[PDB]
Amino acid sequence: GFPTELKPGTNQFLTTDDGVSAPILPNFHPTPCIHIPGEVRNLLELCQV
Amino acid sequence: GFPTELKPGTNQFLTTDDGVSAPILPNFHPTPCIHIPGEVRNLLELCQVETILEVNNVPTNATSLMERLRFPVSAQAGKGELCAVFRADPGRSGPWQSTLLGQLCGYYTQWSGSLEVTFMFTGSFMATGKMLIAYTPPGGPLPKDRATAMLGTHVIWDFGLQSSVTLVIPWISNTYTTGLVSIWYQTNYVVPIGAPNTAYIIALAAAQKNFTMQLCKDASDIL
Amino acid sequence: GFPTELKPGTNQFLTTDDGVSAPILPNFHPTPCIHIPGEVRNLLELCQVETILEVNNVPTNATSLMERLRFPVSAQAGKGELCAVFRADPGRSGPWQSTLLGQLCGYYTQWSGSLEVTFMFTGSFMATGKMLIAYTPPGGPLPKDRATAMLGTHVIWDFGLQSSVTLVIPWISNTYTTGLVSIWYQTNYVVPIGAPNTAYIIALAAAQKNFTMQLCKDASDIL
Amino acid sequence: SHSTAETTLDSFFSRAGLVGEIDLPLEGTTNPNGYANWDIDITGYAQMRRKVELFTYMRFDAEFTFVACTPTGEVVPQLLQYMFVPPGAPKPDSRESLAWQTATNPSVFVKLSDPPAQVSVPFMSPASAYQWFYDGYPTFGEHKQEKDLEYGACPNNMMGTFSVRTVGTSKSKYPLVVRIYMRMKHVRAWIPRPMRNQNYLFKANPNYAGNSIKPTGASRTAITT
Amino acid sequence: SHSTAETTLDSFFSRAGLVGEIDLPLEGTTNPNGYANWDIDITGYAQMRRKVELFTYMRFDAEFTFVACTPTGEVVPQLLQYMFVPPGAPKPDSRESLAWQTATNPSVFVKLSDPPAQVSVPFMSPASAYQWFYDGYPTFGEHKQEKDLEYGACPNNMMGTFSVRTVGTSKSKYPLVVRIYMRMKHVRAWIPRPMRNQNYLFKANPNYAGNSIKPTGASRTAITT
Amino acid sequence: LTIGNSTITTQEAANIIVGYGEWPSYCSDSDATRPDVSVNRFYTLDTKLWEKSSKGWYWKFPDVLTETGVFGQNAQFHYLYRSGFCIHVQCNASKFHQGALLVAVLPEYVIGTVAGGTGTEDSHPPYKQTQPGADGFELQHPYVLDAGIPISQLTVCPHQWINLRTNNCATIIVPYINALPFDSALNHCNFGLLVVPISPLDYDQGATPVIPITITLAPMCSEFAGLRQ
Repeated sequence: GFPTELKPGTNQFLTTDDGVSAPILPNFHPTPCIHIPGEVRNLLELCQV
Repeated sequence: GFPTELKPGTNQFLTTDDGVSAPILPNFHPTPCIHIPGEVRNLLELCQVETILEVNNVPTNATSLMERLRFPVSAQAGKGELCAVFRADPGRSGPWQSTLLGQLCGYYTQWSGSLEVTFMFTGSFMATGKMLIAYTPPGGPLPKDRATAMLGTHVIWDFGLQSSVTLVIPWISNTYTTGLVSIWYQTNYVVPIGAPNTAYIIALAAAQKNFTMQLCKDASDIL
Repeated sequence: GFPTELKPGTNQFLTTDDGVSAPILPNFHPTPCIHIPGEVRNLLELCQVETILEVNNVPTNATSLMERLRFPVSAQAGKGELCAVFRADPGRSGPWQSTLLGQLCGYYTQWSGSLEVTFMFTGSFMATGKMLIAYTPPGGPLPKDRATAMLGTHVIWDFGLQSSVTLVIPWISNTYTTGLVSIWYQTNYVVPIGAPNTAYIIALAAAQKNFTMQLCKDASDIL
Repeated sequence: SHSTAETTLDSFFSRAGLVGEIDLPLEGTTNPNGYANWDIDITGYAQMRRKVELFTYMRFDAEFTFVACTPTGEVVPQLLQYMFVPPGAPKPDSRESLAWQTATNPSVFVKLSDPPAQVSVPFMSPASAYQWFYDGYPTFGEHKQEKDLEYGACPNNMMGTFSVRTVGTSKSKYPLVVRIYMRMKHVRAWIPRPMRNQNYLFKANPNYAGNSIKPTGASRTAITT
Repeated sequence: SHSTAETTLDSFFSRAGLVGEIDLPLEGTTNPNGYANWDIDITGYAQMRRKVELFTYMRFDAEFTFVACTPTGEVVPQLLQYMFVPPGAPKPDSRESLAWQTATNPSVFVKLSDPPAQVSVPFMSPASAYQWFYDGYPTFGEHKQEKDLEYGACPNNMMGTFSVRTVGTSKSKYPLVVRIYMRMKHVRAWIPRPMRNQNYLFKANPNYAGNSIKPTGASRTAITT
Repeated sequence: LTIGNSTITTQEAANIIVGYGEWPSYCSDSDATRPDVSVNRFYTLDTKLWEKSSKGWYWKFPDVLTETGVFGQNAQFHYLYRSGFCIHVQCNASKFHQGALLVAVLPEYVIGTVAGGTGTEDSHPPYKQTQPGADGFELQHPYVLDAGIPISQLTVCPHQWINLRTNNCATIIVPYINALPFDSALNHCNFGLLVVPISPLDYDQGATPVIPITITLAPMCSEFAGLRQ
């Protein structure tokens, strides 16, 4: 009973589209991320060496 | 588990519908917009600038299209009748198409406002004379003579003023559908010796602040 | 990634369904609504204005349709029986169709309220006489004579009052289904010499504040 | 017998009625070009003309819906283009006209498999209100030399026109029928006038018959009911 | 005659117009490879070139829509892949090119049964604004030995290119036609210039005819209207 | 009751009714001269003759004063027009006469012609029927107001009853009613004034067979504006 029109470009699959989807294993708890000394967050860090 | 009925007109593609869609490049950061001195936010800004009015829309030859811009005043004709500027309707075809206002009015269907038309005398400095500009509202016909034209909305233009004479027409609408301004010889063109006996005057026209356009329509010849 | 089940009756097109849809011109700004003196917000406003009641719904000829509006009182008949206005049911066919109320009641199926019916005597100034208006509730039949009609809801109308006599009927419903008002000769039409011996009276009828309509239905002959 | 919301201007007019049907047959005399132009007529719905003429000045939005099927009501894999042509812009004459491409004429691209297209048209009149009755002439000029059939005409109530066609360079494979439904939204009515008495003879004028009739004359006599 | 929002830069340009059509026939001379590359041309829509050339510098987003059907407008069970190839990356040459697989070229996978694909392209120019008029030469070098047809050319306004193809190893079973609609979103215009006077002769330069014309010359004489 | 050089004598203690509850006001908008000198006085139309066989009369505004008054000189010289009206319909009768006049004001009174026959094909009404001047025009079919619109419901418009037994005058004040703040004068007739017999004139023989309908009217807030043609 809630009005909704489906706007153009619905069932399209855009590769770059950033959305969320159902988890294939919704109870699986991944091994907690410990510390690893070297880390990179931006490629510019490498561009500056 | 959330109730939803798909209301009529779902998968329709309306061109004017203003919605948002997925970004084709959701990480691409466009080069930041710096400053560029001239900017336009409303087309009315352009509608308010004065642009040359081709009142002399008579010649057609490619090597005489420059005659369109200015119309002449000369010692020849005396106390007669100079030129009748097309009706106050910047949208309709004719002289008003030389203006930027006119070309813009071609991109809309309805418009309403007041217009300014400054006339620029470009004769010699030693030349003088009096012209009679008079605007006659729509419905009423073109005044038969000057004296009859004088009894209505009129402006006496002496060449003690070089260009400062400027007619302000009250209102323009859309459905003699529109009123016409006529320019009259109140006084014959008078010059001393060594001064040219024929002079040309340029008409410039714009819209006032109260001018607006409404319903949009793309009517351009090319392409 | 947001859970949604499409509940029954999705892509249905219900005519009465009140929803919003995409604008065909999402930049077009309609000309601002100025003021126009007369306005209507509820049809009941029209239902409350007095409109001519064709009690004399007897003639049918095109050149005598104006006889419908007024019914006559004359010196001819004495202490008899004038005219029986159709039952208090503005919706049903008959005299009440001349009223705006009646035509509006044709656009709805159910209605309930009180109605006012003012009678307007248009005889000479010198003319006098007494008429007996009496309303008899539904179920009960039309009173056989005046005296018996007097023992019920009744109104004595003298021509010391030109039009001010006005009957207020209590209630109107939908399922003698509805009660009928009758007008009676209490006294013979009396005039001096030089005064016309026949006069016509116009009936005007409206609804009171407490009148309402409910279920809508489009029943018009044309087109 | 308590709520009065039933008799408001809004609830009286607001209701989607069948207002016109477009016919695009496979082969025939009607539309051999596989397209048609439908000017927006409020009087498409029968009872609506006598309704709105209860008042003189009016103002409203309108919600259009397009129920499209074959003449059997069969839905077919066909793509449709509903184009709105505003009062200003010109209507398309040929199937390959440049009017179908002009952007300022908004278009709707649906499928018969998709639920009926639904759009909303705002108040188009250049005046402050629509006007079913014009006691005069549109032009504001001394022009009185022609046959004045412009009496009653008011070209300011023009709401534009829809343009239905089968998308594609080649003619459609299926026989189609497009039905149009209009629903009045936000409505205001102004000057009340008496409701139509006689049958409508024409479309743009309140002319009537040479023989006048009456609402009803049941009573054979005034005395007896 | 009250609201001025109608004449804004946004409401003047923002409107989805048909900007190009891709043809993928069953058998023919046009596209025997069942694919095509369409470089983004704003001048695909006719009236748009004269429009945007009212200004010199501009900046905008663009929303693309893909209405796809057979040349009869019939919708068929066919899977389509619309790939966007950014200015940098190279365009696909063959149907089995590795350009169709390269991730940095975003792709859209739709069906004709699915409503027209809709995506949004951001401001691609490396400059701070687009530039329809370049009074000079792109290169910043003394290179002046060739035929300078680079005059008026400004390869910084490159918006990329879409790549339409029928998904699958084998050729499509149905004849298809893909239509592309562009809609300008957030728009800013900068330097105003007079609107085009003569007909456009070419695509990348404001050249004109050897015989100049005029807006209109109705008046046979200056005196009489 | 004197306004300017015009002096009329009537009862200043009747039932003055204002159309749709709104007095004629001056336009303070942008759509655009306010004369109330010799355009303020009373204009008195030639008397009509209330008779047994009478069908009814109507007048079209502002057309009724287009050529007849100084008011007209401002309406024919200006391409824009806006004004209200004070209408005063009074008839003089004796206590031995009868009748009932419905004086009403229906804005946008579009007149219709007829079309009988197996095939209906009619023209559009002439100027004399459309814009009858100050002479007015007699109704052809009064029961449908020459427009297929029943007079039975005419009372929804600014109306007053003239009962020769009761009344003698009917006064209606009508404000500028239109969809535009300013309109034409010689082209658009903002409203029509209906004066129609519902209860017909009657009298014993020997009495004056014609009761004189006199129309005295003056524009309350005339504002022509526009420019001089």
